Amino acid sequence: HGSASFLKKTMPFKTTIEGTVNGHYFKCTGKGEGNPFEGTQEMKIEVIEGGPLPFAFHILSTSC
Amino acid sequence: FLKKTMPFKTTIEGTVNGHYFKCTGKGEGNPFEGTQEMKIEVIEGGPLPFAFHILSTSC
Amino acid sequence: FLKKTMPFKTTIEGTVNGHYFKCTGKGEGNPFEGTQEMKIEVIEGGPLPFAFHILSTSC
Amino acid sequence: HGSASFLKKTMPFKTTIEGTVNGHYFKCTGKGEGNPFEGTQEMKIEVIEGGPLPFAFHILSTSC
Amino acid sequence: SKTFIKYVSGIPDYFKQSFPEGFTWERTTTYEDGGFLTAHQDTSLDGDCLVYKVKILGNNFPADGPVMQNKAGRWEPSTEIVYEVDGVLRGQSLMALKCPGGRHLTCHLHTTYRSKKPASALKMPGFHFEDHRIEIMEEVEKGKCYKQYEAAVGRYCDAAPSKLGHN
Amino acid sequence: SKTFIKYVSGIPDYFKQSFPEGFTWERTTTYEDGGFLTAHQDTSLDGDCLVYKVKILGNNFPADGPVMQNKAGRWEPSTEIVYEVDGVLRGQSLMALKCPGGRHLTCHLHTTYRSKKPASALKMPGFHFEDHRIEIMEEVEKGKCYKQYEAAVGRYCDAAPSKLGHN
Amino acid sequence: SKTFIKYVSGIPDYFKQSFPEGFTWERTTTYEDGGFLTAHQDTSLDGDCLVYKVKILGNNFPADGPVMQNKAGRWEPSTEIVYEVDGVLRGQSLMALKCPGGRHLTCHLHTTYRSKKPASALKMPGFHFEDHRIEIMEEVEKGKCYKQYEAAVGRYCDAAPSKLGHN
Amino acid sequence: SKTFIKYVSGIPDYFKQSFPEGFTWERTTTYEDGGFLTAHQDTSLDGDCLVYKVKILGNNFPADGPVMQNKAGRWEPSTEIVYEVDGVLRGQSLMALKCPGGRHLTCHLHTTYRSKKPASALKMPGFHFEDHRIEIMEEVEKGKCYKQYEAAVGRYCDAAPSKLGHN
Ligand SMILES: [Cl-]
Ligand SMILES: [Cl-]
Repeated sequence: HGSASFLKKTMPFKTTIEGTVNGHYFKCTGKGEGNPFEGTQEMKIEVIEGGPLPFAFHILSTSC
Repeated sequence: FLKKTMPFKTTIEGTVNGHYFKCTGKGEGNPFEGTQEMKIEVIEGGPLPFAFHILSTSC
Repeated sequence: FLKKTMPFKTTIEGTVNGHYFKCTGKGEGNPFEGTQEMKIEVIEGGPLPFAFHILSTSC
Repeated sequence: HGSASFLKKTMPFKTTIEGTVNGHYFKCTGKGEGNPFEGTQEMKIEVIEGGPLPFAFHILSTSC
Repeated sequence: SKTFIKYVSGIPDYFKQSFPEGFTWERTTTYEDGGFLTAHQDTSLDGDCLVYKVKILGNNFPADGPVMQNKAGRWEPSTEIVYEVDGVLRGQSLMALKCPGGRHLTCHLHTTYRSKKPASALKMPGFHFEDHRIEIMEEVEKGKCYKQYEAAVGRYCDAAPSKLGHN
Repeated sequence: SKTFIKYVSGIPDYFKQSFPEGFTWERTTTYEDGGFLTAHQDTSLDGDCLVYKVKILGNNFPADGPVMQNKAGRWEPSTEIVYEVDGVLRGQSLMALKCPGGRHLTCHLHTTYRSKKPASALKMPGFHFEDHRIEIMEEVEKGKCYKQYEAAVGRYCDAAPSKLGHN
Repeated sequence: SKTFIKYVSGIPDYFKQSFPEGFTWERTTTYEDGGFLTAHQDTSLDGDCLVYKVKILGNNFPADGPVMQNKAGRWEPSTEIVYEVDGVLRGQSLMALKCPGGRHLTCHLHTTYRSKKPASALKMPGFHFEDHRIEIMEEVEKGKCYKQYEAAVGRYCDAAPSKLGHN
Repeated sequence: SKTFIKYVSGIPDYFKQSFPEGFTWERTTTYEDGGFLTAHQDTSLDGDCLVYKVKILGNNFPADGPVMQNKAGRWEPSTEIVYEVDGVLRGQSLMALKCPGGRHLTCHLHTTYRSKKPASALKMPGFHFEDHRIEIMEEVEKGKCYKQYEAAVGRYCDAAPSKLGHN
């Protein structure tokens, strides 16, 4: 690719998450952006059904 | 609400090792004698690329 | 070589969570009826600082 | 300790290992030396009973 | 399909007690060669017919293993231990899939059963065993149509009795 | 102490067949709260008396758990599955320790049983269950002297029969 | 969200190589106190925007545990081992929740990553590590709205080098 | 042989702090194909020489597996998580044998490290990583004589730093 000036600096993403944990149903949507080659990213997740979550969000972190 | 012979119906949706599938099923049993039998049909994702046995306890 | 009633003897040495112990035991059972009883004595490392139950399947 | 000149550079060690793997009894002795603060070491292990080992030595590596 | 169990020895029937509302269950099955099979199920009663809705996620099955090769034999019968935890029922069992070459491929089921009735409306069973005989009666169509039988019994360990009055 | 099993239904007795030479076993038990208990045992016959020699290594039991607090209740009866692997016998079982507060602390046994006779001198049993009722009959002296009873039965799943002629 | 990894030391990037088609992943996470969290995900690229579709089934979390009590704290950073199996990539990692009050609650991730390209079109990476730093930076609401950051690096074990030229 | 670790970033050294008395450790390693290797070790200091006494019980290794076939290859480097529990240190790691022919066989180490000093005399380290590079450099004989090298580093996750000042 010659040099970093020819790589996409950032890329956006969108997410839909649906599931059931200990019998509790929920659905989320999310939106974010990251830097593909620097390996960094951030996103915002909104619970749209089943909120407020009756369990720690942390168990969903690696699935977002 | 229960009877000595009862029918049942099932719908199953899943993904195993990346393979999506959907099934329907229909059965009948004797709840008090503890016996039952059912027929399961794969309606999407057939023929299954894995042993049906792994779905036995979920039907 | 087996009889309808048979005695047995055991020696046990172990370490659990850093705690060293040694036991001896003596018992009798009926091999064909599948029943037995034994008495286990802790000879080193007593009194045990853990539930004896974890040693039940090793006696 | 002021500086590294006041730390022991190397320390020797000796080991005795006894056990049973899949019903096979063995005993080993070993001797070695390492550098405590550099975090490096090497040892020689000799099987003195139950050799040659009928299983891969590798399963004993973290116990030496 | 837990509504179909023959309970002996006066063991309360958590599943039959849950009607007309029904119950759910959730399970993860771990296989000894690395596969996982997770499921969630809802059980309801629509007039005279029991209705099951099932969601499944399976993963990590080895490509070269009996499951993904579709070279499994049959399930041995199994025995589940069932007991109250957190005001609901927990079950665990070991199952063994007979496979070509004299192999048994074993797995461990971890289940939670949840009545839709409040725990205060229920008579909870003590610790007990549930034997399950699961048989594929016929593969009607390769990979597409199966017939499966189950017989199940809820019981205590009658073969080896207590000397202390315990179930 | 596997010489003391009542086998029914014509199941061959791997343990009784192994005399006068005897047998060994090796086991790791995994507890659901992180403890491990590993053991090795030799069983021999000295004249008229069975002689056991046992080595145990246990680790990772939580300091605050029922085992290290010595606040366990009693073992429920258990059922082991037993089958041939590698020309010897494998067993697995789930055991459940009843504990204060309505708790069951469960564990998973993984065992290999090895006859001292060659596999060619033996009639190997098919897949079957071994029920074990283990009871502490008395704690004669706190932490120092125990009396323990066991009753064991080797059997098939008789409660829930096959429709295909299987054991 | 494996598209966002910094790979060093020339390690091939299985995820970026999979586009424009994308990839899937599947995982079961086993918590030390009995919880399971299973997930399947599809990653696609829609013009310039990545699109994730995630299915989740979780079960067996203890009612008295940090997860169901919503008292989890924060994740420690973690390190995944990643390597080829069956012509796809396997990952495993140990993660740890640092709970309020100091205790860690650990879990074990078992993952398979599957390119939508055939393996013949891909340069497969050798065995390596992938560090993940995950921070739930803003809890905007409940319950209801979360901001999450991640930094990830694919690398070899450089702190403790081989004396033989091994990675 | 945990006395030989290079600790960076000011991480306290639980092992070196334990002298002149020393420390013990206990471990069960669980292999993905069913093997267990359990060990207990005592570390002492005799004048200027460290002395290790090790007890081992291993079982359930499959006859057809890399370990019993003595076809294990070499260990990949590995990374242990180390953290305080119950006033002592716990460790866990995933290790992987790179077998001849390319496949990795993995295992999971569960360790407790116990100082012979009371915890009140010790500065306990926070959650951190310990990289281990283990190379069986010379196979002098069989079977019978082995040379083994190790390099170890205690560190934090520096490659993927926190945006909040966390270690
Ligand atoms: Cl590799
Ligand atoms: Cl910490």
